[PDB]
Amino acid sequence: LFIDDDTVHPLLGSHVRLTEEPERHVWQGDVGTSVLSWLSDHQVHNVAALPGAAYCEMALAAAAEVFGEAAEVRDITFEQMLLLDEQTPIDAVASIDAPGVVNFTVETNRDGETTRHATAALRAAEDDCPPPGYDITALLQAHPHAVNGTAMRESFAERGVTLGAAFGGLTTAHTAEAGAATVLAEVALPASIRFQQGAYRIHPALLDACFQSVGAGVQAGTATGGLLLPLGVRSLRAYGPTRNARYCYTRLTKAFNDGTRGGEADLDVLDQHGTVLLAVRGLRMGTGTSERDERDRLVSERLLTLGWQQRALPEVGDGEAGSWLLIDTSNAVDTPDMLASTLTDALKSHGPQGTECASLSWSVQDTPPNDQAGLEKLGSQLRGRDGVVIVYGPRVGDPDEHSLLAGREQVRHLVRITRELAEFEGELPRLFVVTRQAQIVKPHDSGERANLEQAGLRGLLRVISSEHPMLRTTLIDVDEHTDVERVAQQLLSGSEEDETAWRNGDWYVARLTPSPLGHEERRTAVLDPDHDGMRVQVRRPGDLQTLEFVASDRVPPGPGQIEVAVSMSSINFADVLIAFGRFPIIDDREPQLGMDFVGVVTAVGEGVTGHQVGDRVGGFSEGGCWRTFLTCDANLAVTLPPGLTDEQAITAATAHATAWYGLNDLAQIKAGDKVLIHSATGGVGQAAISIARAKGAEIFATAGNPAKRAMLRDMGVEHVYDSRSVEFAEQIRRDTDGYGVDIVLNSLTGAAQRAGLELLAFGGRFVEIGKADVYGNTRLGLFPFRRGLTFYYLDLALMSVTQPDRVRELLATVFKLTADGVLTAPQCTHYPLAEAADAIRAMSNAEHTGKLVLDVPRSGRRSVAVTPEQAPLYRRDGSYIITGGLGGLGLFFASKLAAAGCGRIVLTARSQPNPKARQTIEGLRAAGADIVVECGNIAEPDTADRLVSAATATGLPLRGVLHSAAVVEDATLTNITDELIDRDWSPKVFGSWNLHRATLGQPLDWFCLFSSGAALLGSPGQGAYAAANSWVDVFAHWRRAQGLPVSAIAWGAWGEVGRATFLAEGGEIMITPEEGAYAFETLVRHDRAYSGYIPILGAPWLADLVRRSPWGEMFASTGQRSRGPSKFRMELLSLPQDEWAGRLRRLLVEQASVILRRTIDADRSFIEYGLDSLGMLEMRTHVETETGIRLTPKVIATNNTARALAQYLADTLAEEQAA
Amino acid sequence: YGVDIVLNSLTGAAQRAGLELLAFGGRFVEIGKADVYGNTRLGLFPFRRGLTFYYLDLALMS
Repeated sequence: LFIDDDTVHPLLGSHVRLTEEPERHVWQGDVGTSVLSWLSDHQVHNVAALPGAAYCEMALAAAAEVFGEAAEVRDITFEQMLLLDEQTPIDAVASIDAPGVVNFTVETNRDGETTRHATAALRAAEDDCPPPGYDITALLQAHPHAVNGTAMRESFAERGVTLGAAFGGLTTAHTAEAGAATVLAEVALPASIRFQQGAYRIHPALLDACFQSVGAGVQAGTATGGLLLPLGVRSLRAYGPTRNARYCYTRLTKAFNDGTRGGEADLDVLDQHGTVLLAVRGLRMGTGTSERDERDRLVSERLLTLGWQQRALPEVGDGEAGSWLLIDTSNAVDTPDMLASTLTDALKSHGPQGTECASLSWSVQDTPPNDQAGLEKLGSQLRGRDGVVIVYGPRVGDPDEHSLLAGREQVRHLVRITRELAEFEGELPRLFVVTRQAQIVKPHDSGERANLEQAGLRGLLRVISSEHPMLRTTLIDVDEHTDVERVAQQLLSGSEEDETAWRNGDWYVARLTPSPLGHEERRTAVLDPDHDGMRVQVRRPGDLQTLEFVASDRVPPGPGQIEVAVSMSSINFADVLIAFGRFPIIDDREPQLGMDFVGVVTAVGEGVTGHQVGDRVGGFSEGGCWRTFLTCDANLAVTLPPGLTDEQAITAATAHATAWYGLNDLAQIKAGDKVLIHSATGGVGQAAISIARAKGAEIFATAGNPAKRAMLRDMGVEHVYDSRSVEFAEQIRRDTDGYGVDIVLNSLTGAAQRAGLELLAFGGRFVEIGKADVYGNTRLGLFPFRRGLTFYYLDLALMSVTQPDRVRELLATVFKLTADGVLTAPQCTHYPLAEAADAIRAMSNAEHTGKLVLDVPRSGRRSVAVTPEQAPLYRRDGSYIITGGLGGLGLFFASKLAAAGCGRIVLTARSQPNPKARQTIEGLRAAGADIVVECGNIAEPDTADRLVSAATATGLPLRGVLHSAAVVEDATLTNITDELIDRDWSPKVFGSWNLHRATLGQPLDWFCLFSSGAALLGSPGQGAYAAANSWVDVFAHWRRAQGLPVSAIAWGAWGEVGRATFLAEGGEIMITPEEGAYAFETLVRHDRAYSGYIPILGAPWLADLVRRSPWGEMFASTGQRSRGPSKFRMELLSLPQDEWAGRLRRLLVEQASVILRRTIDADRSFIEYGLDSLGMLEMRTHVETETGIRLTPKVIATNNTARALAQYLADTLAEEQAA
Repeated sequence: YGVDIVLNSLTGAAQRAGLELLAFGGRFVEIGKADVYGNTRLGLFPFRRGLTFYYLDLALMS
């Protein structure tokens, strides 16, 4: 036992006055957890990351260093936050840019690159007037109803970031009202850290705590979902050492018009009165990403879809001593129960011990006079004994009109059967329902004729078994390969799950799964490049393997715009940059693949001459040149001269164009002068070699590995060196008799190029293409310029954008110089366009030699192309119709379609719209969209015939269609009237099937329908609508197998605590149409058949959604746990008083062992173990926190033994409980 | 829009700011002396606009 033995600003780490031009202040330090162990508390997603407050103190300290006192920092903004390792290298620099103006940024170099994290201005000393003060007592009076600080800590922790312990303060959050725009809090550093106040202007923990005060907001529901992070503040005004800082005051400027965005609050601090030590202005707090990104994440996590899991029979043969009874309830078919008889034989025989299985058959209902027979035979008397099985036959059925009519009455007879079983009071064994190809299953074998009559049986099964937790129903799907013997073996036990299936010779299980949108599932179309607009693109930056084809759509020739079908295209060096996402994307140009093209004119504009349709033409264009059809300006393109083939033109021009430009216009080669080319093996290098050889000048060159240097000798150029090295310059010096070079073309960076300038002699000319060095601002030392140098940077794209005429003249010039043969093509290393990934590798990895060329097969072909997000959603040339559009969601859809300027909009209200709906429709009609109303009942087939004929008779083809019917009741199965069944089914089915058969010829770009979220389980009462909803999903599968697009969406409001959410926020939600409108727009561009757009994990509906069905794919908790008020005391008082002694004795022993760091004996004194006054204080404070008993040393002295102390505490608890 | 051509003899922040003032493809010609011998740490970043640099001395050219 011994001591461990373990002035500079901590975060800055060191200061240096780099007093060059411009003058720069530089700081270098470390902020890892090894030094700042306290900083480890600030962790988001259990990952230690410093808050943005850390930069603010860094900026304040830097400004104080450079600006002296009265320092201030303006418009600080945060980049991506820093992940705190044990040690982390952090660097900050402040530089003078204008007289009296200094800009300051921070960054962290890593693995040869760097990432900036905060930028701010250091202009300060604006005024001498101290900021005015204000009455703290008046604010405190005006702000009652303060919220406990630890509650805010829990709120932040559950939102993703836990603050640990070192981030104390913010004891209470005082507010004026429920809509108060200003709050204040009492803030102070923890005792363990309070000593650190002498090393900061503002302690980072205290500042972050002040930021945490914003979490109170106008309401506790401010930014109800997700976590917010600060993005910096407009201005920061430090005016006093916060050594004595006690309270902080805020002003929520209510920039959160949505209640979530920005915040833009102002923070002040004070002490005991209207002191103002630090002022914070315009805090970008309610932030984190774009609202579009927020909605994308919300719809990603708010969408659900059932999932099917293959597995062996889980509980096969585990049942024993049962007595089954199989009843066929589908004997309207001639022989449905023949397969069920084997199930009875397997159940009766394979079952161990005296296991048996009776067999029965019956029509589903046949006639009303033969009702209640099932109840008497099984449901009331012969059940109870272990085993009940219900079979509906191996029937398959083409969903025609006859099948639809049969299925409606079939589900009616289903509810008739189930009603009697529900009404029975006795216990019922778990049911075994048998159906063939009717359960909703994975797209595997999700074809045609899938017996939709039997498809809707799911929706009611978990309504009867929700009021009766017993008889837990399990769905099984039958097929020819299901091997019914195994099924009955599974039926012999009945494993606890709801849905099972058989799409091959193996067993399946089904449960709900989260539904994030996939990318390979996107809409496709078999397109012909001969006439269909097609383009290539990358799915995500940084992954070249994600190259994919996308329908580029036809592009008619605009004003003065030419249209060209590509014959060939090349690969620019910038392509790999955009391919890997490291392209200089700052300019927000969103570049694509291809700056160059060659081909034949497809179409001609009106403001264009010279060029004409059919001309051989090549040129440069943006928007990506790797597309079948392209429309751009004529001046960007030049007619190919005769003899000059497109193949040679595309592979030679661009590199030759750049080289000739640099060597003829920027520099001017004088025959015999000395020029050097970096990486001559490159296409541009070969082009420059050709230009120089044409110009008859002395040539030096360099390249990579000796293989890349071999062809250089093969083309017969001397002075060949290794580009990867830097010693080439002095080698040239001695190889040029000490005299330097005249012109130099560089593709290198860093020390390589600066040596190049050092090699330049007198009137040297320097031309650079390297994107990296110029964009990195790693400025070259300009001392060698004294020789009289000229520096040029070249970007053909920039000139093309700004001076199309000049680049056009250059292209014509190089075309002529290639036609006459004075210029040689670099290489003909062609590669397939569809396999451009390996070309990207070859250029990026540079393992290849020479110029890489393409091959463009997509002149005319046939393949499936993934449609983009540009896919048609609104069309002037399109008719649209909605059923139930008078509903709020339908009203929003109509409003957005009219605002979008769609062609025609038809509506149906199942007899006629209500007067208010008619008034809203006529008000919206002034927008010009053809809004028309169709009468009749969707349940009537001729009404749908009208919807396909007369609605189309408005004058446009019908493309967008949707159905939006719904039920308005949640009564249990016993109360269901046939009127409700008819109104739920007949409109739905007579819309779906009739519009499917009656709209085949129409373009029909999309088709969607509404659904209920509980359709997988049924509402506690509603079973009929759930059954109806769990019928369209298979119908969607059936229609997709047919081919036409179809989709379905379940609808659910924002009931995270039920109805109380809306009453707490706005009282009225109409099932969240605003976010649904976004999803509806996305869902139009989606082909997924069915999905549940329902909130999850937040609603009380989660509890039943995870226990009603014993299945689970998402954990029903986020790991956040609450703490009971005096946890041990309540559970202790639950026990009888005699137990209390030992029960609290165990806790006393644990606490004493924690304090003393050693084991103890309850009957022995703490003093003999080493307890002291500090230990006594610790133990009594813990006791107060747990049992709230004022333990005092004289009590401790009398009860120095843990047993006696526990007995005294038990007696005290008994006395106070008696009181 | 900025300027197209700059003939500069100033030093330090003056030329630095003026160099930014150049428009796309601008021409910068330098005639002063202090900066070139001072190895001034200017900013290579604005060269994105396709700038061109020229250091001038009649004596050396002669």
